Amino acid sequence: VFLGFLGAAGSTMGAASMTLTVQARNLLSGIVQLKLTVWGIKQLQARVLAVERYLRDQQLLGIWGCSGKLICCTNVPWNSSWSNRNLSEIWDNMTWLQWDKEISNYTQIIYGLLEESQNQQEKNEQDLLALD
Amino acid sequence: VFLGFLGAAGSTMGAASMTLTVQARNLLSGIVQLKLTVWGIKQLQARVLAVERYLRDQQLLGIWGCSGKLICCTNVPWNSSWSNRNLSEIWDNMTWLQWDKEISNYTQIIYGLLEESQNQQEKNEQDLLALD
Amino acid sequence: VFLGFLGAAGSTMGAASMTLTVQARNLLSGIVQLKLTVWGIKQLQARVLAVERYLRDQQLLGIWGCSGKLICCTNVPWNSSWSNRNLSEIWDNMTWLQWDKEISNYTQIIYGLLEESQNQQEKNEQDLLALD
Amino acid sequence: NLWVTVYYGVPVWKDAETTLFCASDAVWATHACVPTDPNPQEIHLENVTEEFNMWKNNMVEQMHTDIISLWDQSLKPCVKLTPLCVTLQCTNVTNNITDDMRGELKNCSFNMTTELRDKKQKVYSLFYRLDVVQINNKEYRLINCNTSAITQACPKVSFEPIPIHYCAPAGFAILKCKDKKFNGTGPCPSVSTVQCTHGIKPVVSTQLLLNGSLAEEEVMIRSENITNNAKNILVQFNTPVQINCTRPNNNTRKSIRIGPGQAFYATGDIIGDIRQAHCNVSKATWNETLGKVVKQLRKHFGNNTIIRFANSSGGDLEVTTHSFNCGGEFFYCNTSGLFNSTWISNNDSITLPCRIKQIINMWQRIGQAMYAPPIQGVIRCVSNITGLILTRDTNSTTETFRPGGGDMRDNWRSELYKYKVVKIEPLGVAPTRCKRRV
Amino acid sequence: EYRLINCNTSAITQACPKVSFEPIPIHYCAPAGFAILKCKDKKFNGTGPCPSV
Ligand SMILES: *[C@@H]1O[C@H](CO)[C@@H](O[C@@H]2O[C@H](CO)[C@@H](O[C@@H]3O[C@H](CO)[C@@H](O)[C@H](O)[C@@H]3O)[C@H](O)[C@H]2NC(C)=O)[C@H](O)[C@H]1NC(C)=O
Ligand SMILES: *[C@@H]1O[C@H](CO)[C@@H](O[C@@H]2O[C@H](CO)[C@@H](O[C@@H]3O[C@H](CO)[C@@H](O)[C@H](O)[C@@H]3O)[C@H](O)[C@H]2NC(C)=O)[C@H](O)[C@H]1NC(C)=O
Ligand SMILES: *[C@@H]1O[C@H](CO)[C@@H](O[C@@H]2O[C@H](CO)[C@@H](O[C@@H]3O[C@H](CO)[C@@H](O)[C@H](O)[C@@H]3O)[C@H](O)[C@H]2NC(C)=O)[C@H](O)[C@H]1NC(C)=O
Ligand SMILES: *[C@@H]1O[C@H](CO)[C@@H](O[C@@H]2O[C@H](CO)[C@@H](O[C@@H]3O[C@H](CO)[C@@H](O)[C@H](O)[C@@H]3O)[C@H](O)[C@H]2NC(C)=O)[C@H](O)[C@H]1NC(C)=O
Ligand SMILES: *[C@@H]1O[C@H](CO)[C@@H](O[C@@H]2O[C@H](CO)[C@@H](O[C@@H]3O[C@H](CO)[C@@H](O)[C@H](O)[C@@H]3O)[C@H](O)[C@H]2NC(C)=O)[C@H](O)[C@H]1NC(C)=O
Ligand SMILES: *[C@@H]1O[C@H](CO)[C@@H](O[C@@H]2O[C@H](CO)[C@@H](O[C@@H]3O[C@H](CO)[C@@H](O)[C@H](O)[C@@H]3O)[C@H](O)[C@H]2NC(C)=O)[C@H](O)[C@H]1NC(C)=O
Ligand SMILES: *[C@@H]1O[C@H](CO)[C@@H](O[C@@H]2O[C@H](CO)[C@@H](O[C@@H]3O[C@H](CO)[C@@H](O)[C@H](O)[C@@H]3O)[C@H](O)[C@H]2NC(C)=O)[C@H](O)[C@H]1NC(C)=O
Ligand SMILES: *[C@@H]1O[C@H](CO)[C@@H](O[C@@H]2O[C@H](CO)[C@@H](O)[C@H](O)[C@H]2NC(C)=O)[C@H](O)[C@H]1NC(C)=O
Ligand SMILES: *[C@@H]1O[C@H](CO)[C@@H](O[C@@H]2O[C@H](CO)[C@@H](O)[C@H](O)[C@H]2NC(C)=O)[C@H](O)[C@H]1NC(C)=O
Ligand SMILES: *[C@@H]1O[C@H](CO)[C@@H](O[C@@H]2O[C@H](CO)[C@@H](O)[C@H](O)[C@H]2NC(C)=O)[C@H](O)[C@H]1NC(C)=O
Ligand SMILES: *[C@@H]1O[C@H](CO)[C@@H](O[C@@H]2O[C@H](CO)[C@@H](O)[C@H](O)[C@H]2NC(C)=O)[C@H](O)[C@H]1NC(C)=O
Ligand SMILES: *[C@@H]1O[C@H](CO)[C@@H](O[C@@H]2O[C@H](CO)[C@@H](O)[C@H](O)[C@H]2NC(C)=O)[C@H](O)[C@H]1NC(C)=O
Ligand SMILES: *[C@@H]1O[C@H](CO)[C@@H](O[C@@H]2O[C@H](CO)[C@@H](O)[C@H](O)[C@H]2NC(C)=O)[C@H](O)[C@H]1NC(C)=O
Ligand SMILES: *[C@@H]1O[C@H](CO)[C@@H](O[C@@H]2O[C@H](CO)[C@@H](O)[C@H](O)[C@H]2NC(C)=O)[C@H](O)[C@H]1NC(C)=O
Ligand SMILES: *[C@@H]1O[C@H](CO)[C@@H](O[C@@H]2O[C@H](CO)[C@@H](O)[C@H](O)[C@H]2NC(C)=O)[C@H](O)[C@H]1NC(C)=O
Ligand SMILES: *[C@@H]1O[C@H](CO)[C@@H](O[C@@H]2O[C@H](CO)[C@@H](O)[C@H](O)[C@H]2NC(C)=O)[C@H](O)[C@H]1NC(C)=O
Ligand SMILES: *[C@@H]1O[C@H](CO)[C@@H](O)[C@H](O)[C@H]1NC(C)=O
Ligand SMILES: *[C@@H]1O[C@H](CO)[C@@H](O)[C@H](O)[C@H]1NC(C)=O
Ligand SMILES: *[C@@H]1O[C@H](CO)[C@@H](O)[C@H](O)[C@H]1NC(C)=O
Ligand SMILES: *[C@@H]1O[C@H](CO)[C@@H](O)[C@H](O)[C@H]1NC(C)=O
Ligand SMILES: *[C@@H]1O[C@H](CO)[C@@H](O)[C@H](O)[C@H]1NC(C)=O
Ligand SMILES: *[C@@H]1O[C@H](CO)[C@@H](O)[C@H](O)[C@H]1NC(C)=O
Ligand SMILES: *[C@@H]1O[C@H](CO)[C@@H](O)[C@H](O)[C@H]1NC(C)=O
Repeated sequence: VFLGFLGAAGSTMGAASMTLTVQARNLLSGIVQLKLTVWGIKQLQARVLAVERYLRDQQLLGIWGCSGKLICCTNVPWNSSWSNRNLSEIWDNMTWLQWDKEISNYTQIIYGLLEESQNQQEKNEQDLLALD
Repeated sequence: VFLGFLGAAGSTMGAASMTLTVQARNLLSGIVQLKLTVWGIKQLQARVLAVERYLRDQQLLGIWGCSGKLICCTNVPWNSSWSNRNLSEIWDNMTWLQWDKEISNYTQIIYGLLEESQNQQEKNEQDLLALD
Repeated sequence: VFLGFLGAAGSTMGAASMTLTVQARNLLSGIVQLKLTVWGIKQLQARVLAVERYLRDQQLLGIWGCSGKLICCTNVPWNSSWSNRNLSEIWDNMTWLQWDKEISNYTQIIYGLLEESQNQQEKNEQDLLALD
Repeated sequence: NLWVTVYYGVPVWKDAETTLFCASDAVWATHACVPTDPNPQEIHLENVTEEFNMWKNNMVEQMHTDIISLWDQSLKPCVKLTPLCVTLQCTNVTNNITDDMRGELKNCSFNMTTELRDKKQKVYSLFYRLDVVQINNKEYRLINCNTSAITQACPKVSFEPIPIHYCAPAGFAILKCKDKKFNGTGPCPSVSTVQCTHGIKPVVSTQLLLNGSLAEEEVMIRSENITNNAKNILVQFNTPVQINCTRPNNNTRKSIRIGPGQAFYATGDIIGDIRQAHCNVSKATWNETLGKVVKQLRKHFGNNTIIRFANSSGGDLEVTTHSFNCGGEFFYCNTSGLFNSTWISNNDSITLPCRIKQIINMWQRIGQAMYAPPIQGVIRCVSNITGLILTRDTNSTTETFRPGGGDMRDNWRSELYKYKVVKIEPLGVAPTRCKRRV
Repeated sequence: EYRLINCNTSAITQACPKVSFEPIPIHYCAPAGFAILKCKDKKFNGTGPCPSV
């Protein structure tokens, strides 16, 4: 069922995952459509910042070997120190906003392993499987 | 054989598909290379609009799980109401311009299922194949 | 071991390949953060040129069926005329700068086959494997 | 059964307007412009046909306003002539007796404010009676002062038309028909495409078109509506018609330091061959070409009608006569000597009297005016007449036609008709026998 | 009788009493894709190879 932009924002993370694309589209949006003038360089600046805003994180997903995004798995195990809750305590009983409230503390820390571990090791390995 | 930019424009859709990349390159092109001044914000605006113009549709191909574009298949069946012709009546006897002349009527309609169906279902499923 | 931006620049191509991502991140960088004014359209222009600079080559990697970049293989064989050296003479005894010094002569020439051969043939073929 | 297959890089497009930008080589207003490629590319497109429409081609509109913008920008940093608006004390100039030149200029003098804001200086300058008007020796006034302020064009900047190329941004294509035939709109059997347009010179002129492109085959007649005499007619020639115009006056430039700081270039003295400026036209050539034009006209009005040519309806000098720029000087010529003929049912050379103005108004624009500095020495030049701007005038045989203009978008359109801009849509889908596996 | 020397060459503008002319340390940065290289070699002829970059 089509809910609308951010229509699942007020639901559990499990439920919300159903309709990530409805949001995804408008994360970059597009369209929009005497010189200078007020707004003359503001629509300019804003529309630029939108593009940068998008790609800055998209590239990270490019690095984190997935690309086929919205959702993908890794080979990095979850450290229990990063909010030790059960799946039903998390996915079936918590919104994404509530999630960030806690996990945001380890953002860069988790990014470290995502930015690396697998990306490093998945490769070489393959290069070696190509030996024969 | 290298034809040139849009060199296959005047051929059947089957034939034209041979050299989609020759076109693809220049869809974004690149290069190009007293303040303000006429042209001062026009080359600016234009070069920006080129980038947006490109990515707006590229993201759709990102959503429509392919990425490795120019051509890819889906798991959405073709509805016969969308111009009921045979393959030889289409691919071996029609240009892309002639094609759009008709199919353009159902553009957003087809996009609906492309934007969704598979993208929704292909996933979850996988998540379930990962159970073991 | 984290070296830093371009930290492996002064090492063999084999060694340098270890930490390509450390460089990759800052190839686009991001962040950064009376009208006009000096710098008023310079930070503008520069930040734009960064985006273009990036994507212009990224699209090529999009065309060259890899996407999961930093490293990927092809089905194009290496022509011996393109600097005939042994692997130990190349990978274990040469920096990337030294490499370009020579191979730069055949840049566009090699791009020809990369831009094409495989991209053309890998496909069709698949379309045919989909027959059943 | 067939499935939805996604395609990208599809060679299709829709007619659409975007922001074009220039290119030209490496004077007028062009410097801030991307150099052209040393190898402009093209490609004829076989089996590709579609309609053009020069009458709704918005490329013209952009070009027009862009040229205007350039004009203004080139004047802002130049010297304003605000303090020139004073009472002038003027007298006749005794040209070689008795009087063939009719004077046309007055030996005007006036108390002028100088760099020493305080003590003024009695100075003089020669002005054309087209620039000044009697108040109420006698008292005269600079004509512009009743309408707006006037700015002196810099002596360094020129007005020489320079070939400009137009390019579309990525995702947009420049389409160009090569069909030698064209009615002004409709399908073209032979369509090609280019990176950018050919070099077009921004030549401003009325009535006559100068230094444009040539037509192939026969003379071309193009009009939004031939039958509607509220419209007009564009005529493109096949062969360049030489015109050679001269101003035989080795005059000086008594520049006056009407600062502070900024300098004004007044008119010094006029010496040499005191003859009226005029143009030389090869008469037999004109007659021959005109005939070729009439042939076309015959072909859209009948094989039993009469064609007459006459001058304009009169009125505003800018429309009445042929206006054009040569070397910074502005000429107004009586084209009655050309447009005076007739054709039935089925050296020699021509001298065209011209006048010189120093105060002019561009593109029918009121609210501002520009002062041309006098150009020192004898001024003479030559150009190619490449087309006509004609209008259509008891309607069962004889029809009369006459020169017009005014709207300079007409001039740009006379060239840009060969081009149109379309927006490419890379993304497409089609039915294909294929079921996609995991 | 005397004259302001500038008046024979051009107009002259008064600098605002609020604005100053104190030199302030400025840093220069390159956009992404470009690098700022800096030799630390205490020796330098004005041009040539630097052992320590
Ligand atoms: C907004 O939050 C409310 C709770 O404050 C959520 O309420 C839940 O709404 C659904 C739909 O009405 C209820 O689900 C239905 O429950 C019955 C019985 O359990 C079951 O038979 C149905 O198959 C269905 O699941 C759910 O029980 C109800 N929860 C409670 C606490 O009453 C609602 O889901 C929230 N919306 C967002 C977008 O998260
Ligand atoms: C432009 O449209 C024309 C038709 O108006 C297309 O003509 C086709 O051109 C090819 C090449 O000359 C012909 O193919 C050859 O035909 C012979 C006999 O069938 C066969 O022995 C060869 O192996 C080859 O296929 C084709 O027959 C001809 N079609 C007709 C109607 O004469 C041309 O392909 C079009 N170009 C574009 C880019 O689509
Ligand atoms: C900078 O260039 C220098 C050479 O000018 C490179 O020196 C190499 O440094 C490594 C680390 O000190 C040495 O590796 C060690 O060698 C011993 C014996 O072979 C081995 O037992 C160790 O396992 C280890 O590989 C290496 O021998 C030394 N090379 C030479 C010529 O002395 C250094 O690697 C360069 N750095 C960059 C980033 O390329
Ligand atoms: C600027 O040129 C004007 C002429 O274009 C000069 O005008 C002269 O101005 C003076 C002062 O207003 C007039 O003088 C007065 O005339 C009356 C009657 O003749 C006499 O009763 C007074 O004693 C006095 O002389 C003079 O007549 C007038 N000239 C004319 C033609 O109207 C003015 O002098 C010039 N300034 C410069 C600095 O030369
Ligand atoms: C146009 O009006 C100007 C004044 O606005 C007249 O200027 C006069 O020009 C002559 C020739 O340059 C000057 O005559 C020469 O003066 C010197 C010194 O008085 C004398 O040595 C020479 O024998 C000769 O007469 C005259 O002084 C100058 N007048 C002023 C006010 O500077 C010019 O005559 C006018 N032309 C017409 C056709 O009336
Ligand atoms: C080319 O433009 C001309 C004029 O701009 C168009 O001519 C117009 O043609 C129609 C049909 O012959 C005339 O309409 C008829 O007028 C009479 C009297 O006003 C009225 O009784 C009828 O009911 C009808 O409206 C119209 O007057 C005539 N206009 C003029 C200026 O004579 C012609 O239609 C244009 N062609 C194109 C393709 O648009
Ligand atoms: C184009 O040449 C024609 C002649 O071929 C010129 O015609 C002249 O036009 C004016 C305006 O319609 C006529 O002037 C009016 O005449 C009446 C009676 O003489 C008078 O009462 C008015 O005050 C006014 O002057 C003039 O007579 C007419 N000439 C003839 C021969 O009919 C027209 O002036 C020419 N245009 C150009 C720009 O020279
Ligand atoms: C999970 O990450 C935590 C830090 O977020 C790691 O914590 C370390 O735990 C050991 C054992 O208690 C201590 O010796 C360290 O001092 C702790 N570090 C800090 C920052 O407090 C823990 O090692 C991590 N587990 C995994 C498997 O890497
Ligand atoms: C193919 O799409 C068409 C609409 O483009 C669908 O048309 C419906 O067809 C049924 C049967 O004739 C009618 O009850 C509906 O009213 C039609 N809809 C409209 C918009 O006219 C058809 O259902 C589609 N087929 C598939 C398999 O979904
Ligand atoms: C490798 O590329 C070289 C060009 O870089 C090719 O060289 C050709 O070699 C043959 C045999 O010596 C000559 O007939 C040609 O004239 C050479 N070309 C030029 C440009 O010199 C060589 O063919 C290439 N090999 C592969 C397998 O394609
Ligand atoms: C300047 O010479 C012109 C002629 O070149 C004179 O013109 C006369 O002006 C008056 C007023 O407008 C008219 O009554 C005459 O009919 C005009 N003559 C002609 C030939 O048109 C003018 O008088 C002269 N001024 C001086 C001071 O003598
Ligand atoms: C501004 O001055 C112009 C002349 O420079 C005046 O123009 C006259 O206007 C009337 C009405 O259109 C015409 O009868 C005259 O022939 C025009 N003169 C010329 C030289 O063309 C206009 O009247 C002036 N405006 C003001 C308010 O006085
Ligand atoms: C007038 O137009 C003619 C074209 O009809 C131009 O002719 C060129 O003249 C030069 C000098 O004789 C030759 O180098 C060219 O090859 C001629 N072109 C052609 C088409 O024959 C001439 O340049 C034009 N004059 C103006 C000032 O543009
Ligand atoms: C006007 O009469 C001429 C002949 O005097 C006609 O000329 C024909 O024109 C067409 C088109 O150019 C050619 O196909 C014919 O071969 C021409 N005939 C000859 C004799 O050369 C023209 O058709 C006539 N127009 C009218 C409306 O009937
Ligand atoms: C229009 O041009 C014709 C020539 O095409 C001119 O004709 C002259 O007319 C006068 C009056 O009838 C005669 O005295 C001449 O002998 C005619 N010349 C010839 C060649 O026959 C007429 O003067 C022109 N009109 C304009 C205003 O210049
Ligand atoms: C502008 O005024 C300056 C002085 O303020 C003049 O400068 C003199 O120029 C000559 C020629 O170079 C030298 O002999 C003098 O020594 C200069 N004076 C000084 C103060 O340096 C210059 O001549 C003036 N220009 C005008 C047109 O009078
Ligand atoms: C994990 O959930 C189980 C019930 O599924 C519960 O017994 C345990 O308390 C939970 N974890 C926490 C930290 O309490
Ligand atoms: C995250 O840690 C910061 C201190 O680093 C603290 O202020 C905040 O309460 C922490 N959040 C969690 C959920 O403990
Ligand atoms: C489909 O093509 C077959 C021949 O291949 C033909 O018999 C049938 O008429 C075609 N479809 C249409 C709608 O006619
Ligand atoms: C597409 O439908 C529109 C009306 O919605 C119609 O104007 C046009 O003719 C249609 N095209 C096709 C091929 O039927
Ligand atoms: C390739 O290396 C081998 C040793 O591994 C050597 O014998 C041969 O000389 C090398 N190639 C070149 C061109 O010399
Ligand atoms: C590359 O070839 C150019 C000439 O095309 C030459 O100047 C340069 O030396 C060449 N480099 C190599 C390594 O031979
Ligand atoms: C122009 O020549 C035509 C014949 O080609 C003739 O009818 C007409 O009289 C000519 N005009 C001139 C001025 O001689």
